[PDB]
Amino acid sequence: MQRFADLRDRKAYAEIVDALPYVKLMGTSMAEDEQGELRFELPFLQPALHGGLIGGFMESAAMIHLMWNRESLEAPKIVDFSLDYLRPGRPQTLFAQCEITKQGKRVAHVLIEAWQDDRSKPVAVARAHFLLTNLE
Amino acid sequence: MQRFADLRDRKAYAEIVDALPYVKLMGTSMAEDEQGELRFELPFLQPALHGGLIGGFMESAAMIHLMWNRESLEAPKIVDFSLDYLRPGRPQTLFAQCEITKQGKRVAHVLIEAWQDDRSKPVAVARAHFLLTNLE
Repeated sequence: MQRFADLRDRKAYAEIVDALPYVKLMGTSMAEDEQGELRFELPFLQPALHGGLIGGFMESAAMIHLMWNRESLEAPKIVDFSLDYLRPGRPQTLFAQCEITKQGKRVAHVLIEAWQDDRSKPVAVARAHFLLTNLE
Repeated sequence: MQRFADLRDRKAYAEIVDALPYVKLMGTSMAEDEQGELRFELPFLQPALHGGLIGGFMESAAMIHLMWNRESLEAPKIVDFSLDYLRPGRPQTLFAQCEITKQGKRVAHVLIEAWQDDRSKPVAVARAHFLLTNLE
């Protein structure tokens, strides 16, 4: 997975995901905002995903966010993941951004928010815990 | 989604999923056991899904289980979904089966267990709540 550290520094968003199944999951787009942690995009419309399920997307975003914000040693290990669907999705692109809440030496806690028009009224909010092997 | 009710009665497992992104998510297989609720299969090995993430799989299985066990009126709506990763996965095929716990008039509670060699020592267990429009 060395190519990762190589693709991060190169900001190769387009292909860094080309070879991960979240493009094979959706049409996720990916880039960075102003001083804000990594941000994701998905064309929430209908190539279609019925049921409006996004667990896979949310879960991988949280994983990617972690290894994008950390030492690309090995992929962190997920312990658990929870998701609440708050409101139906609209025919607008779906934005998502994660935040690392507590980050002890071996465990990182991630919060993922998915919204469209108002991040104050998110479409869904998720949370994930990962176990890390920080060589620190 | 009429074709669904048509594909259920026809037990067309192979293509019923051909047109849902959980084959585009993994190599999910699907069939039925003896008197036991629907059962799923995935070749848990590495076309690869690193991080061992399976949230998308688990979430869709629980959805599919619901509409397979219910009136194919419209797809049920998910409210929330939680997942715990209990043990690493082995180079064996991953089995998964859901069970409907409480099933009031408008809400169904689903439990999904994913295991390989011993369902007593599952790889992961999930839970999901759905809102239904049972015309009953």
